[PDB]
Amino acid sequence: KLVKYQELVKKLLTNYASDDVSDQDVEVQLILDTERNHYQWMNVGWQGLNRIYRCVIHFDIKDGKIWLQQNLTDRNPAEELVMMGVPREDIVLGLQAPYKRQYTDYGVA
Amino acid sequence: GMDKLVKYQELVKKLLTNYASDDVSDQDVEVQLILDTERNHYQWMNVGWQGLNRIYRCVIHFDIKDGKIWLQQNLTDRNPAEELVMMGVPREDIVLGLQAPYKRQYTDYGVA
Ligand SMILES: [Cl-]
Ligand SMILES: [Cl-]
Ligand SMILES: [Cl-]
Ligand SMILES: [Cl-]
Repeated sequence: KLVKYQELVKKLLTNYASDDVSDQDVEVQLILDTERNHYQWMNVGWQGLNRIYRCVIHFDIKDGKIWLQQNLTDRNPAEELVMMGVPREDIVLGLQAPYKRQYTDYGVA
Repeated sequence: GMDKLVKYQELVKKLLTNYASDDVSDQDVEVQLILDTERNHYQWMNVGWQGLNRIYRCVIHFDIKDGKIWLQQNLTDRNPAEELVMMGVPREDIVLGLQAPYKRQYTDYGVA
């Protein structure tokens, strides 16, 4: 499932990054590391004297599962992946405390 | 050109790998080396849990944009910009992205 899950995570993150309307002073970054399987959508820049430096969504792929590590949106990218064909057991909520995961409807490592 | 881009890619990856191999984090915290050589984004992050406390932080981040190395984040008490210089990177080809735009032309380094 590695190639399949790489393609799905890349597609979702690309959708979000391509739809991000941050102004000219904030760079929208898409970060795809296919060797260590770390995938991110970032905002990096400035609004006046305020530093904007934030990962909006982060997914890893580790041992056959997709790990959601960060979600700053009001949306549910884990369910979006499900809606796109990833079974819930193959999603790990990394951004949730480990002890909770076996009681969630998603997977464990 | 291309020799200069690859030079800078290698130097950034070597420094970050250097930085990350000195990590002191717990076994419950991963050290992530996030290296995108197609889009030229390079990070060292710590990702995990300390008890019920979420660890999610980028210790250093470099981009390479139009052939210049941008330092975007540095939570260490090291000076990665100076290290790159000591490694052969011209000052003028380093941009302090972590400094406000208006200041960059007045730093020791460079601008876009
Ligand atoms: Cl900027
Ligand atoms: Cl890694
Ligand atoms: Cl951070
Ligand atoms: Cl600049």
